[PDB]
Amino acid sequence: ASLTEIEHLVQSVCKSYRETCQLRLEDLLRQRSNIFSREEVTGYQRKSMWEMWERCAHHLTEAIQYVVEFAKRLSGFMELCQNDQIVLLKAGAMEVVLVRMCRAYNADNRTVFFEGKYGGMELFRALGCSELISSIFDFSHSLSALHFSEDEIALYTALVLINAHRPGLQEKRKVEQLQYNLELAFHHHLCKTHRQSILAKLPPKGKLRSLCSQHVERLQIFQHLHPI
Ligand SMILES: C[C@H](NS(=O)(=O)c1ccc(-c2sc(C(=O)NCC(C)(C)O)nc2C(=O)N2CCC(F)CC2)c(Cl)c1Cl)C(F)(F)F
Repeated sequence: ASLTEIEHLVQSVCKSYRETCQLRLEDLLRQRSNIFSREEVTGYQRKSMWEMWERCAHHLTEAIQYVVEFAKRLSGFMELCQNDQIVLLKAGAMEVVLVRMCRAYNADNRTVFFEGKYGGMELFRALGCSELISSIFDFSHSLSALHFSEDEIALYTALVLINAHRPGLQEKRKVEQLQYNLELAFHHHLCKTHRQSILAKLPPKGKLRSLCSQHVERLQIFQHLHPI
């Protein structure tokens, strides 16, 4: 409850994210001028749907690994038992990756950084999931409008994992104390930087929750599955 303890928690989380961000934000915004050509896009469209589900799955798997390298660098998440740890990632791991996607999204041209270059949503037409593709560009566009900073995404994605409202938690009371200590540090950082406005413009939890459930439902059929 100490001010020093709260600030030390903000600093800790912001660094655990700076070390497991997969890509440097200084480079994601520097690559936006590198858009796919009309020929390179046609290559991604003629590809078989199995070829695309296999590529994207390697991307999501790799991304979910960083979200784990990030979760481990939290002095408080490791204090949870083997079971509670698995619960929070199994439910939250993918949701955090979906939040981190707003970084690689270009709100101007409505493109996303996919494999070295930025490309529109018609680049993934081979999947046949015309509707699912939109829910990502939509969810990412709303977050890219807020101008999410690295520390805000780090603090936000941290509150998506540590959530005492996850089913099957053994040390549920211990998760609440951790969730509060993060919710408190999240408010404190928005005051230091005068960012109280974004609190009422974030995606209502459950939307991010239901959105993720819709993608796994489609994802499982082609590639499996849980995953670790
Ligand atoms: C059924 C699908 N959903 S999905 O299977 O569950 C799925 C699969 C992969 C990713 C991730 S994570 C991630 C990352 O952080 N770093 C890696 C980079 C890209 C920087 O090289 N990249 C990606 C990615 O390649 N794509 C492909 C284009 C999409 F438009 C956005 C996501 C995610 Cl977010 C999801 Cl949702 C879908 F997309 F069809 F709906």
